[PDB]
Amino acid sequence: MTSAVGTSGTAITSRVHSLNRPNMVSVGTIVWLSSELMFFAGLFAMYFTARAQAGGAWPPEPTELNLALAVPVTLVLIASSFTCQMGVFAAERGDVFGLRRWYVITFLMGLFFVLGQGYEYIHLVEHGTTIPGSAYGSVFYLATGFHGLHVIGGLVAFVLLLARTKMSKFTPAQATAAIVVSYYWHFVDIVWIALFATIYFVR
Amino acid sequence: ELDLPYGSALTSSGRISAVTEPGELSVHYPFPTMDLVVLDDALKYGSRAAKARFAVYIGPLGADTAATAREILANVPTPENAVLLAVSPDQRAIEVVYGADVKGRGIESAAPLGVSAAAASFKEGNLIDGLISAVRVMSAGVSPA
Amino acid sequence: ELEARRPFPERMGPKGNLIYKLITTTDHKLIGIMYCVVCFAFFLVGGLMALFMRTELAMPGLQFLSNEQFNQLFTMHGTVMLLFYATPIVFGFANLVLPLQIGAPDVAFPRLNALSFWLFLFGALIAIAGFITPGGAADFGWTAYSPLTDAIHSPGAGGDLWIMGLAVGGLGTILGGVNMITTVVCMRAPGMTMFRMPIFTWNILVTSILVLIAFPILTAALFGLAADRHLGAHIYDPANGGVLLWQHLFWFFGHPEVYIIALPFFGIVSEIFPVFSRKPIFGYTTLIYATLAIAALSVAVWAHHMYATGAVLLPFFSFMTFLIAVPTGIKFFNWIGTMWKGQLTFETPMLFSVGFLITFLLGGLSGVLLASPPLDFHVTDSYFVIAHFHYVLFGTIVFATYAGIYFWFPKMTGRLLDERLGKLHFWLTFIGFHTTFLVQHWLGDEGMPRRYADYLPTDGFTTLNVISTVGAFILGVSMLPFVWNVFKSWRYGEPVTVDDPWGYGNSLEWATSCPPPRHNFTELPRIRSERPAFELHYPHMVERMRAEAHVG
Amino acid sequence: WSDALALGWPTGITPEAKLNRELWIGSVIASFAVGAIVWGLIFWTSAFHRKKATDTELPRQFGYNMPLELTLTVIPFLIISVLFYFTVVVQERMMHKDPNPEVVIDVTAFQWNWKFGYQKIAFADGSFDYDGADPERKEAMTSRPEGKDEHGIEKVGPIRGMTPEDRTYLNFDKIETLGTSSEIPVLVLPAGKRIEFVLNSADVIHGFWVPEFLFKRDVLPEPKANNSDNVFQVSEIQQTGAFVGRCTEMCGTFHAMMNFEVRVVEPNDFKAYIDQRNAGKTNAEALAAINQPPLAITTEPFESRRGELVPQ
Amino acid sequence: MSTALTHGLIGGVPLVLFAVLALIFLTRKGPHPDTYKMSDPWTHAPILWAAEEPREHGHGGHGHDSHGVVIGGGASGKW
Amino acid sequence: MHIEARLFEILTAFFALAAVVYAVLTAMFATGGVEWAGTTALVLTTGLTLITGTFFRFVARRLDTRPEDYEDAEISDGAGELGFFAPHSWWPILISLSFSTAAVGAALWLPWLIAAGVAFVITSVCGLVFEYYWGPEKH
Amino acid sequence: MSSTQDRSQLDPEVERHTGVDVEDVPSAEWGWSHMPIGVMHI
Ligand code: HEA
Ligand code: HEA
Ligand SMILES: CCCCCCCC/C=C\CCCCCCCC(=O)OC[C@H](COP(=O)(O)OCCN)OC(=O)CCCCCCCCCCCCCCC
Ligand SMILES: [Cu+2]
Ligand SMILES: [Cu+2]
Ligand SMILES: [Cu+2]
Repeated sequence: MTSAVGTSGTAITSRVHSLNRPNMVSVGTIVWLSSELMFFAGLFAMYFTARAQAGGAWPPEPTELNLALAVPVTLVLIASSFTCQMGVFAAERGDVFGLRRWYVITFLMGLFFVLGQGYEYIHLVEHGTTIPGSAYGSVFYLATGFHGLHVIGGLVAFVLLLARTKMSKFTPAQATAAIVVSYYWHFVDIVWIALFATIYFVR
Repeated sequence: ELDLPYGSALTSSGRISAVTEPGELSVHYPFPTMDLVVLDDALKYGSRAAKARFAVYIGPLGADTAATAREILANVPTPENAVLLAVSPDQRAIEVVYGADVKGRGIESAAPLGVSAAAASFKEGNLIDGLISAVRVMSAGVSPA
Repeated sequence: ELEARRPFPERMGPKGNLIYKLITTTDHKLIGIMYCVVCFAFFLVGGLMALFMRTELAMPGLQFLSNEQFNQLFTMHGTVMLLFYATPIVFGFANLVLPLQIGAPDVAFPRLNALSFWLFLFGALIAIAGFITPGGAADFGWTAYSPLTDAIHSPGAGGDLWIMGLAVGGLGTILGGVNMITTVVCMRAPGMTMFRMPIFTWNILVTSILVLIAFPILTAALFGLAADRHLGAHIYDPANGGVLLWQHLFWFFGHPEVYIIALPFFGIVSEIFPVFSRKPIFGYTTLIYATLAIAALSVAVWAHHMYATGAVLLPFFSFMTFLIAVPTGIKFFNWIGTMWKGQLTFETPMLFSVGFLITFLLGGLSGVLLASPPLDFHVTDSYFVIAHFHYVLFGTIVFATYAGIYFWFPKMTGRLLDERLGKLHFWLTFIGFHTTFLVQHWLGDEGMPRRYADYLPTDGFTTLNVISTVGAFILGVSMLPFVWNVFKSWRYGEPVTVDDPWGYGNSLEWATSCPPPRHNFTELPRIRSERPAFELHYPHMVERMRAEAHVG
Repeated sequence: WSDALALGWPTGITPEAKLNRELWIGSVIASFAVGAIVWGLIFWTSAFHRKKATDTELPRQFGYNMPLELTLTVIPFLIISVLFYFTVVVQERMMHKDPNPEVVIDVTAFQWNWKFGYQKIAFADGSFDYDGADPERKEAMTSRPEGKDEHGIEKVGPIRGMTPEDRTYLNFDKIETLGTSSEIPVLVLPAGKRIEFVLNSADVIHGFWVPEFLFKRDVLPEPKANNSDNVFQVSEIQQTGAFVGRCTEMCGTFHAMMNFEVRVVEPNDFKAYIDQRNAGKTNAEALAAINQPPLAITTEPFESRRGELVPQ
Repeated sequence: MSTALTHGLIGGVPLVLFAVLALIFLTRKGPHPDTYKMSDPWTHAPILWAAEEPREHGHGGHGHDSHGVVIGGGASGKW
Repeated sequence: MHIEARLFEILTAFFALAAVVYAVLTAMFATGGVEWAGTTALVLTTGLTLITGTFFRFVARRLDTRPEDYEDAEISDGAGELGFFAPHSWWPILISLSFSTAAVGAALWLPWLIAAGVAFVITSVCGLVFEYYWGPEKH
Repeated sequence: MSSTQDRSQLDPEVERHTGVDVEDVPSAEWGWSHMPIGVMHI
């Protein structure tokens, strides 16, 4: 125990030196996100099959999409992605507290998105459309609520990463953790853009 | 300096990486696997009581048998507390050697007993059984340090 | 001038040195061993389900099974053997040797691959746990078509546990794919370029991509089904495209599933031929392209399992089904080329490896017969198809996996499996296998749809069914020599004190102690070609391996 | 030799079945030739043992034969392309969709048995002024003015405005040869005529397969809404007699108990049978009246008992 | 057909084939060298075996040094 | 990472071609136009490969040739500090057990068990993630 | 290095000389460490 057998300041370090070699955690998370894309591909396939088999009026008469509320939440999610990228820029630096601020406001705006989605859900539910009530309602709820579960998981990842930043000194490993969390958040917002264009505009 | 006749190469570090053709084996010991296991079990836990490393040397030990026994006991990892029983059937000879630390623990009194146990079984015609019996008797004789 | 070695290596080990590792093990080598042991346990459990089917199907009457009990058997047998023995054991072999074969010390995320194994184990258990419920396991087929899986049909809990058991097990497979693909991309030896890593590591790499492409679709489909069953979500309502939606969703996963089950063991077979043929894998650059083409084509030829539905663009999938057979043909010819003009020694790894060629070909030849819709019409959903994918699966993931087990048992245990017991196990398996399934081509060619619990005595093909049952029980006893061999060879059996118990090994995994040191290596050789270990062990061949190479 | 080489393919009874059998024979010949040559290669390279005369000299160690790889990756493409062309030309006669069927059979397959409707009959020689009923196709539009809520919802229905419990896709006919669990249904068809089958499933997917037709189709619940071409035609049935037919997709527990018969009788026998069924009679009675065994002679409605060891 | 015949066949053909294959294969000389007979001379290379019984100070080789053989006993015999 | 990126680029090209041809030949020559299931699945597996290959290409252009990716590279060239690889850990089995509890809660429709399993999954993932960052007890 | 090596004197009292050994159970001297195999068999 003279100084240390392993001459490392942090008991936890990057999986490989990222300056010369690929960031292993980034590679892994990117691959996993590429898989979640196929998960949402299955959901999209369900929705599009239901749309094709619909008899002209794709959203049934009882259902009426509240675009007035679905546009603010989409803009909030885009803003969440932008502020998350700012947090990543802080993470590349040693700005522990800048990262924490950016990710905290990211988490707050993602939570606002989740709450707005829930508000639209209850509004649609009381206005007839429900999962057992219609094929449209069911595919829409399946897709949008699986995305909502992904957003909730992203929020959990954000708060968990913030807790981790609170307990150990900022290091390249922890910056990489923030980077991969941001990759997940960006993937979530991209799939939300796809879902928004498919549901509300393409209809 | 020369590596094994075929397929063995010295690596970047000291260790030599060897190979064998698929059909054959590596140890090539001329004893049954089960009584090899029995002798290993003896050496391993029938000697834990002795707390002195027991070793068996079946190879030949020529010229002055006692002296060659000494300088092959030198090869035991810790000859200080070690008991090497060497049998050369090329000479029908048995030689037991002891380390300095393993002395006065009944080892000296067990030497004739172990040698006799080995000799009886050897004249009966069982090298591995005799080695096992000698190890058992000697280990029973020795006391922990 | 002499070493002090134990008379025999340690048989088992001190009390309590293993149980805590299993719980906490982050070593891929041990995790791979856990995969292999657990996967084989599900093979025996899943295989036993077929013996009950075999015994019942030996006679026209319903001697001891019921209609639904038999229905649960092929659902869980097909499920267990594929998803709980065949798919989890590719990552069992990958975890076993893939880090060794690229020079890496560990996998990219070694706590993640530990999670993948436990997700496999516990996910598998809850799926098989449908049996303990009074209703039974999932009665619908392994394919689990849409309306039959709705809450209306098959309302029991066992069907639901099956759905979620695959979702849990599926996640472990997805995560395992992330490790193997990230390990290959990131963790590699200082000299091992992407075009010099062995064929098996390449095969696992492309298989991992297929896993990532396929399994998430299944999880999406399974949740959609689970949503439909528990919430009436009309996702697979037949009035929608539900019946063809599920088949499109499932088979889009399904057909890649039968190829992630195949490509890894093509690599294992490709690893075994060069070492025992004493010559390079014939056409290395061609095999990697063939493997890449198969994975690319497998995604877009999914629907050739839905020819009878009469709801798919029939010509399109048939063409690509004929197009995906050509790459597999190239791979098959290359393996023979590797065996060509080579000093073949048919040890138990080759014996199984050659058996794979014989069984796979006949199953493969029937595969193209199924690729023709006009032929697929009459022969679809019959025992001819049951005979097809068993000659192909059993050939590809029983003969090859056993070859992998026999080939790599010393490299993970330090002990050699008995050759005589291995030869007995092979011929029992080979003679047993061809007996049980060869007649099933004729069985299904004449009218006998699969998934039939009983048939009339007046219906013919009663003699074939008993012949099939005889073969399966020959297969049933064939696993006794193997289990005995492993049981008495793990703790006993000729130890290997050298690298390459099979001389002329390649792939850099034969460049380390047969029980590899933790972190896989104490010595990484200068990697120059596709055969680093061979180059190291036989330096004189280094020049020859370059000179004779081009001639072909 | 053809029967043995067909690997247990029944000799077809329709022009389509005969053509499919010929394609199968050709494809099996090609597959056996390929298998024979490859197995010969394997058993001839198995002659390359490690001869004891092999001194300390390793094999040729070549690998990497580009011209051979090109040849053996060109020829399989030729073989599979020829097979694909033959497959396409045979497929063309899989459903010719002749707009003038000689007899149309509405095959509706419910959970664990069959029903045949005889939707329409129109003989080319001129006969059978017969037609399907379709008064009973009643919809289940859940278009109530208001639901649980007080107003606004005016729910129409989940799917295309209707309810999954619709059954409108099913078609019904005057002459229904329903198959009971204790009476195997026997769809009787005239010999030598063009027989169309309009396929539907009442509850779940399953598969109509007459093994001697050398053709099967999957009766799905709502094929039109699932983009499935359920309806398929058979140009002719030469041989008369009783031909077994089976269910070839998962139906549920009693999936193996859905066997039926397609008894092909002469056109005059079909005249008599249809007349006697228009007259109040059952399928067995009509068969007996036309002097043909009433019960399925190729299969029995085997025991409803769960098995042999059940105590009755 | 002949329920008893079918049961006996499925139960016995595997057993008969297993017995035949076991006789063919398990009765083959193994790769393990035959036991060394005392009458024959010792042809194998010298064999030294050790217990690995005790804990050897530190695991690392360096630092062990060579204290000495320190022989502390002896014996002899001629079978 | 040139070859690593090129693998996914080739896969993306093939899957894009497959998706396009499937969409066209299903919009025309199919019973009901575009299939909308195979089409979407092919499009989004093209997207899978496109994302992975684009990231790999970005990395390849951002990175100088590594010893791993460099032909004729000596072992000493890559010799150095490899990064942190997690040693023994018992959190993965707890994560698997928690997810299994949530899964059985979903199968047997038990919302209480689903909630318990999700809480356990959160706890176990927190433990796994914090395993190598939890500081010493401050007393 | 923010840890101090521990040392303990545990009051001992069978003399663990006929039974289990530290090689088999590393902490034999620290507590009840071996049940007679006869107990498990019966
Ligand atoms: C490892 C598993 C595996 C592998 C490799 C394959 C390989 C192939 N499969 Fe397989 N298949 C399954 C597993 C597998 N399959 C399973 C599990 C089912 C499920 C049954 C069901 O649910 O329907 C199935 C079902 C299945 C069907 C549906 C049957 C039906 O439902 O009616 C069809 C075609 O219709 C098919 C075709 C093919 C083809 C053309 C190949 C070929 O890609 C490769 C094999 C064929 C060869 C010919 C290889 C040999 C080639 C040469 C020697 C070159 C020279 C020869 C020629 C050019 C002919 N498969
Ligand atoms: C990896 C995949 C795999 C493997 C290895 C097998 C192996 C076998 N399969 Fe397989 N089979 C499938 C995958 C597989 N099968 C699939 C996917 C289907 C289609 C399912 C569907 O359509 O729904 C199928 C269908 C299927 C059917 C049709 C069921 C039906 O439709 O009615 C039959 C009928 O005999 C059968 C038989 C066999 C036999 C005899 C073996 C043998 O080779 C198995 C060898 C047997 C053993 C190894 C057991 C012997 C061991 C013991 C007795 C010891 C037991 C010990 C313990 C339990 C601790 N299989
Ligand atoms: C797998 C999960 C199960 C299967 C897959 C489910 C996937 C769904 C995902 C997200 C959906 C979220 C949005 C849901 C809210 C949308 C509105 C709605 O659903 O409509 C109201 C209806 C009542 O309708 P009603 O009786 O007719 O009365 C109308 C009154 N006039 O509520 C409902 O049933 C909806 C309740 C559904 C809760 C699902 C919770 C999933 C959590 C699982 C945790 C992970 C499990 C891991 C498994 C390995
Ligand atoms: Cu397929
Ligand atoms: Cu059926
Ligand atoms: Cu049916």
